[PDB]
Amino acid sequence: MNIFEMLRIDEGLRLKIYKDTEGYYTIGIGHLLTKSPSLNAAKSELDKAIGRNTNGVITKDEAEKLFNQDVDAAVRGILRNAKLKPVYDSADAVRRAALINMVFQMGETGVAGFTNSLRMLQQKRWDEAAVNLAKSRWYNQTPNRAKRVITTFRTGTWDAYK
Ligand SMILES: [Cl-]
Ligand SMILES: [Cl-]
Repeated sequence: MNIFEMLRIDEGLRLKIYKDTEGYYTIGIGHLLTKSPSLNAAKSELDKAIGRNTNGVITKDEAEKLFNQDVDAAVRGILRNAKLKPVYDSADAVRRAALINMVFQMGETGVAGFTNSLRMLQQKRWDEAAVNLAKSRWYNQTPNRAKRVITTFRTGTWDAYK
């Protein structure tokens, strides 16, 4: 199992513009287009990301291509973050994956927010972290996804996703 297959599971794959759990215009494998309410704003951003006149519809390959960039960007965004980086370097491979997932979902910023959870992960206090991670709007809005991610942090294995 790796980050890609993990995020593909959590994010899905949709070839036509859609609105995410949050109501955001999305496409492909969890690619957020805009938080704007405008559909047009959406298709514009899409056209811009793809480099062609889409009419809100993309190919498989195109989704996978936005997918690689966005995983790249999430990683980059961890290794660039004074707060994240230390946690990520402290962790084992599986748990690095779980961190990336969160960062792909919620943004670097979003995650850098979890001060206490982070310190917890850094310390390798798995059970505690998991209960702190759980007291969050993230958990209460996307509980099954969240549970997947927290289990992964707890266990350091891919069970949740098998
Ligand atoms: Cl882009
Ligand atoms: Cl969920």
